[PDB]
Amino acid sequence: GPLGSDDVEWVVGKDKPTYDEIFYTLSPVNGKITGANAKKEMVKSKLPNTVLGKIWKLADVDKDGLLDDEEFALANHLIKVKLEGHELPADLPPHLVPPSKRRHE
Amino acid sequence: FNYESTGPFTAK
Ligand SMILES: [Ca+2]
Repeated sequence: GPLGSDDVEWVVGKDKPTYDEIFYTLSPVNGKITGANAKKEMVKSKLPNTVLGKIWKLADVDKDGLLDDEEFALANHLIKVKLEGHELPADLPPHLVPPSKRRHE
Repeated sequence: FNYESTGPFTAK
């Protein structure tokens, strides 16, 4: 088997339970929620429409219009991190890309 | 009718 597997830790998974409880309260269907309820969270966090698009762009790598529990966790993280007073680089590093959506060349 | 472009935010 592979022992020396280069698998970078997804820093979003550290506070995922929290975004999970927020994900399940927006009515998840088969592991995804509608962008309407995500939109709702986003606008509750008082982020400008420009920043809203920023977050979506960074959260949904494949752009399937729906947010998986993984994707919403990432989005939610960016959101609350903005509320923390942090800013976003607006670029997606490999340790932010979901394991099942990432490539490394 | 609700319709988006590249997300529910980036609608024109
Ligand atoms: Ca997605």
